[PDB]
Amino acid sequence: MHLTPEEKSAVTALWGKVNVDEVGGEALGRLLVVYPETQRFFESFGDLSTPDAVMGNPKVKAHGKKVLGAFSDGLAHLDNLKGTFATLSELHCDKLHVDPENFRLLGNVLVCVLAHHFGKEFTPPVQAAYQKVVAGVANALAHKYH
Amino acid sequence: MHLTPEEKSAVTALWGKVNVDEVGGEALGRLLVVYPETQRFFESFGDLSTPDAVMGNPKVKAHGKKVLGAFSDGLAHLDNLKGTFATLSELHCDKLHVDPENFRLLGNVLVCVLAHHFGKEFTPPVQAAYQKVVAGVANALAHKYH
Amino acid sequence: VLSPADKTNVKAAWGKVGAHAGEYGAEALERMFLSFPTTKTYFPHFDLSHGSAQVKGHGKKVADALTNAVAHVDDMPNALSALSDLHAHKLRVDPVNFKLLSHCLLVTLAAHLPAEFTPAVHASLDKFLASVSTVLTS
Amino acid sequence: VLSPADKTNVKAAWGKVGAHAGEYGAEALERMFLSFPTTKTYFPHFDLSHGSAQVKGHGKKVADALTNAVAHVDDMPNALSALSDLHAHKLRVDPVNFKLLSHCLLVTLAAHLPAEFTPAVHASLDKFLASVSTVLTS
Ligand code: HEM
Ligand code: HEM
Ligand code: HEM
Ligand code: HEM
Repeated sequence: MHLTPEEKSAVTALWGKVNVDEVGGEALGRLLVVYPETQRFFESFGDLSTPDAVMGNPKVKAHGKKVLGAFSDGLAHLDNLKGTFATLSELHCDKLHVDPENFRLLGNVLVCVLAHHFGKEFTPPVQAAYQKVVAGVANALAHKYH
Repeated sequence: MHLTPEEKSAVTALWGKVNVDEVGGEALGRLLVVYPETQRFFESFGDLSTPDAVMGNPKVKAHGKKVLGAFSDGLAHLDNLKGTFATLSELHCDKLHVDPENFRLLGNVLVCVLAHHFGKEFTPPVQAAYQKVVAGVANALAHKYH
Repeated sequence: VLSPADKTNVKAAWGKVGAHAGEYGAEALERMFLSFPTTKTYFPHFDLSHGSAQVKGHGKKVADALTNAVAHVDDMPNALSALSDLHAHKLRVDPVNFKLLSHCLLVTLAAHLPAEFTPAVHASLDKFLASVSTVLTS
Repeated sequence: VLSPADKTNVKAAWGKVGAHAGEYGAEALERMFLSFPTTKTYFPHFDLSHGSAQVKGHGKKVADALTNAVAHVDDMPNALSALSDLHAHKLRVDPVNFKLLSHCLLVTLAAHLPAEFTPAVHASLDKFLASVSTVLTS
């Protein structure tokens, strides 16, 4: 992961203003509404039939916070993404059977949500930096698939 | 390049039996026939109007051999494909303006050409080892796009 | 497919874009070039610097094409015909690149339309951009 | 899209496959599973070991559906509808995987039908597999 010093600054700077609880909720929620194929992994979450059922679902909000906290771990270890996500990778592969293409969908829904929340502040150069990070996290989540 | 030693051994052994003149002309020839969109980068090679025109085109055959030459060079460099293909990467990016998505197309046509020439000896395991080589080469060529 | 609800969402969202469409198209292209550098290979004869007028000029054309697609939401394949011949047969733009531009438009719209970019509308726009991409690539 | 000459190339090659279709579908599966391990995530209830019986049995099913597609090359959407609802709405297979299976099928054919696998025929089969994928993912 080729992250220059400026990109890292920009990224980190940015993350420090993120309310993780909420952004996670929104991110996971929009993933299930915009790309309904990813609902097949969460049948135990109950009602997912409309946008309001999804976005306000308490199990969706709790899971989203969980995903985003892990995402948080990654940003604290940008120079060792593979090590940090190694056990999560094996989990998503061996136990959950998630096609890694789904990791890219989520990565991009997150970029959209950061842009939604920060508007102006989310400039092109800042988006470019976050796109490297989400690609990095998706590649690291994918590495132990076998 | 995560290749098991029995994988490297599998790749090397088959490669030593490869007739570069034939395979190289066939791989490049099939790229342009099977994926005509790639014809836009070789207007200078001449008449590419029909399959028969493409497969007998002496410029197509000669350039194929050069491309396999570069691929042999990576095979003997599997530990540093990045360094091995850097200049070639900059050329494909700054001088010829080739979308790196096209590298995959050539890699797969090449795998289809090996299977066509080796038949039963191109077993699933050998194929898998070569898919890894071919991805790594694609990635190496893309690395310096800026 | 675009459902009725989807069409409504799209009309209402592009509606609110109004006169700022050209600038959004322009921002969307800059976002794409910076975040996904391989896309620049299709524009080697452009000046791709920040503020470039060639880029502003091009952003405007992309947005007009999208406006027209919305105006003819029930016959997009025929309304976008000329643009499909250009992209798929003259330029030969690889389909993945459409996904990258679409994503960049969504980011632009989100960054500028806080109150209208709800989950439902986001799903609708995404579907519309996919439909535009399928047409342009076919 | 599929031309008459493509249709022609595909019937002949496929008719050469003859009674090996089954054997070929299974081989193409095993090539896919070893070369592209992420595809195994859609088959967690299968024994995926070498030469195992679900894979073989499954190989027959894939190869027969292609037999049927060829026979109905002119109206695939209709002939395949049921497989389309299965892969698109029930299984929700991400499209990327279709390109991976198609490649493996091409590799297999080329490995077994050397004389029939000419460039023109490689070109038509590749357009054929892409059309089937399009039907099965829309
Ligand atoms: C940034 C990417 C992702 C990260 C960091 C992440 C993180 C996590 C974490 C921390 C868990 C809890 C693990 C455990 O239960 O011990 C989890 C579980 C899960 N993940 Fe992911 N995940 C990601 C993407 C996805 C995606 C894209 C999918 C599918 C679309 C997915 C499907 C699941 C499922 C189904 C569970 C278990 C849910 C349950 O408790 O029933 N994950 N993920
Ligand atoms: C991924 C495997 C590929 C490799 C290893 C490769 C490598 C090369 C090499 C060694 C040369 C000759 C450099 C020289 O003589 O100075 C070359 C030239 C070139 N390559 Fe590639 N290339 C690859 C794929 C492609 C792709 C897929 C295309 C376009 C579809 C492409 C487009 C070109 C063009 C237009 C030239 C100049 C040819 C000419 O002299 O007109 N390359 N490349
Ligand atoms: C939303 C999808 C897209 C739409 C609606 C669109 C629309 C347009 C329009 C209106 C033109 C100008 C037509 C003219 O001046 O005659 C154009 C040209 C062009 N487009 Fe697209 N485009 C899209 C996606 C893409 C993508 C993904 C690429 C490549 C990454 C691309 C590359 C080009 C190029 C190279 C030209 C010619 C530019 C020039 O030489 O002036 N477009 N497009
Ligand atoms: C040429 C493309 C393909 C064709 C023609 C095809 C055909 C079929 C057929 C005939 C079935 C059995 C349906 C039945 O029982 O009535 C099936 C099932 C299935 N396909 Fe495909 N398929 C294709 C591609 C794919 C790919 C790309 C994937 C994902 C890697 C996939 C995953 C599955 C799975 C998981 C099943 C269910 C297996 C089971 O539950 O027993 N298929 N397909």
